[PDB]
Amino acid sequence: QSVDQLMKARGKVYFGVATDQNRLTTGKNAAIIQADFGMVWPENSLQWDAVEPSQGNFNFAGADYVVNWAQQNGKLIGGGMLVWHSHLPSWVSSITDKETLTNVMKNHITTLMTRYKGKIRVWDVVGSAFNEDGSLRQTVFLNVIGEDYIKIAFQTARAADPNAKLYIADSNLDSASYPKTQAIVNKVKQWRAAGVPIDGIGSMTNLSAGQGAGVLQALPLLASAGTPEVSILMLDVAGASPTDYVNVVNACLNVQSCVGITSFGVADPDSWRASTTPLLFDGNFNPKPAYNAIVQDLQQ
Ligand SMILES: O=[N+]([O-])c1ccc2nn[nH]c2c1
Repeated sequence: QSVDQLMKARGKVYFGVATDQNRLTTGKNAAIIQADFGMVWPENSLQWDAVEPSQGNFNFAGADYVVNWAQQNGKLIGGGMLVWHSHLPSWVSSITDKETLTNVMKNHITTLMTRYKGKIRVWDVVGSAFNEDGSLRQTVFLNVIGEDYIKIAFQTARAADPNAKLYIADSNLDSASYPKTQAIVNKVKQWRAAGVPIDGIGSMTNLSAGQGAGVLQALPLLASAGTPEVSILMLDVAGASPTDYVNVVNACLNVQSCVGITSFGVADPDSWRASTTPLLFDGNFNPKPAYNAIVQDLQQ
């Protein structure tokens, strides 16, 4: 059974997964994605340090591979992260001049989005803009451009490809009690009212065991920011308890604006934290209990 087809049967858009050439050409990743997932994301090959490792010298080979694979297999595509402090090459990090960085940032966004114009359902435009306490993270972008970097990034993105849904993404939004959760809500409300085209909030959902239950209330909170969409991104759960996974799926089912869920990867060995067995397929590419439990939940 296909979690993507069951999500669609329940009125959602997709169940997605992150991938890259190195996965698609190995194991059972491609076969599982074909059968079970309706949306793919280049895991790493659109991140700034991969795709623009020296300024204005882009390397699209890896991203092209995923985009072409997706098209050939009838999958939706997400891309990102366009602006993300933690995946920057050093040439970006060292810039101290506002106009310089603004133009670099605009060029980076426009170049990526125009290359695939019309093909991409979602771009994750800005990631990790908030500190844990809800303040804006003092990244090179905030420090050199100011808070306007958000507006500039999103307006640039909307100009580059108005067909795409534009998302802000952040982590540790998995509890309604966390200050970061409300902070992103109220800033997104403020920004959208000021004309910033933020179509979605994507919750990068990297959970420890037992944290799924929190998402049942965090996601409705996120949805209160009034974006047209919300989503679950980069989903993984240490231990991969069915209880945690079903909770995350149910949170999305319970939120009308939640269009879908993207898993961080297919099989545990390829996780960023493989030893925590946090994904839905084991290293033999067999579905784990949590995969079966999500299927069964969506069927009922
Ligand atoms: O949801 N995802 O797994 C995922 C992976 C990489 C990305 N980069 N930008 N957005 C992403 C989403």
